[PDB]
Amino acid sequence: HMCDAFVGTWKLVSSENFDDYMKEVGVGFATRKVAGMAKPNMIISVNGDVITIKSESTFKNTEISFILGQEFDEVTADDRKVKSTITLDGGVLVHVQKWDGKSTTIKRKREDDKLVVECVMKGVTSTRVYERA
Ligand SMILES: CCCCCC[C@@H]1C(=O)Nc2ccc(Br)cc2[C@H]1C(=O)O
Ligand SMILES: [Br-]
Repeated sequence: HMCDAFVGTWKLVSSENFDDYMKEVGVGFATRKVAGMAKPNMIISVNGDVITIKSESTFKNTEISFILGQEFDEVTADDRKVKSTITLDGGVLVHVQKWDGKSTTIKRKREDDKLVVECVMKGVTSTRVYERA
């Protein structure tokens, strides 16, 4: 019942500073432009201890499945090969990606009727707001 309030189908409704976040992570120009235009649907489900998060857009369809606290391999939408760990911290899903000596954190939280995604790399934050589809 750990993630019940996250489960469902969510659609992107607003983005701020995402291009700059992608620049900080190292995403190249053409990927940034195409990715920045996307309006993904995020589909979150839980089966037992396994959480699955899908992102589906004209840019890319991605999928991760994981157990909280248990590291896994992820290929990101921009094709980084990262080691990821997702935990729950005070009701916030905290997703840390490590690659090439670098780190970025993506936080997902329920706030009112929204699911708010905060992507942070060094001093650059991007906020992406999703609502139920
Ligand atoms: C090239 C983009 C790399 C960073 C993606 C970060 C976030 C994510 O975790 N998944 C995802 C996948 C595709 C696109 Br476009 C945007 C997102 C973001 C979000 O949920 O809105
Ligand atoms: Br996307």
